[PDB]
Amino acid sequence: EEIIWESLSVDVGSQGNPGIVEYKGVDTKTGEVLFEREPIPIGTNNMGEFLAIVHGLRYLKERNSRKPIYSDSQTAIKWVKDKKAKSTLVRNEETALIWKLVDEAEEWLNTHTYETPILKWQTDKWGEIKADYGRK
RNA sequence: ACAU
DNA sequence: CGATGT
Ligand SMILES: [Cl-]
Ligand SMILES: [Cl-]
Ligand SMILES: [Cl-]
Ligand SMILES: [Mg+2]
Ligand SMILES: [Mg+2]
Ligand SMILES: [Rb+]
Ligand SMILES: [Rb+]
Ligand SMILES: [Rb+]
Ligand SMILES: [Rb+]
Repeated sequence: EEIIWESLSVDVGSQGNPGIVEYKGVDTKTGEVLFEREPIPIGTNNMGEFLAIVHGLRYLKERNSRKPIYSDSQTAIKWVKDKKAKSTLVRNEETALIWKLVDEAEEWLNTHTYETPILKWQTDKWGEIKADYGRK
């Protein structure tokens, strides 16, 4: 109903899908960029959205912050809830890096606790998430 | 259908 | 127009 402004917003950006993948997290209230991942040569939109949420969890936990995370990705929210990224991307030499990071994000989820609410950014009502890359 |  | 996902 109402945006929770005291929150972290995350999003993926890509050049192609599958293609070059990156992600960032911003303060929802101000747009200040809080973290940005270096581009990964090949990955999918959903793998990137998943990594962005997990990185947000780790960021907030390290800073003892109870803020929720907003994501526009129904898929990535479910994958994080399940602690399992059900990606169709082939595992081969070209995709080794993205899959390493996805595997390591799952591993972190299975070995750590958090109470962070992971909320759906309601794009249809609120416009583009504040972490969007402005490429569409 | 919905979400990217 | 194409792709990734539930
Ligand atoms: Cl990552
Ligand atoms: Cl909340
Ligand atoms: Cl959701
Ligand atoms: Mg998104
Ligand atoms: Mg976006
Ligand atoms: Rb902590
Ligand atoms: Rb975009
Ligand atoms: Rb969107
Ligand atoms: Rb589809």
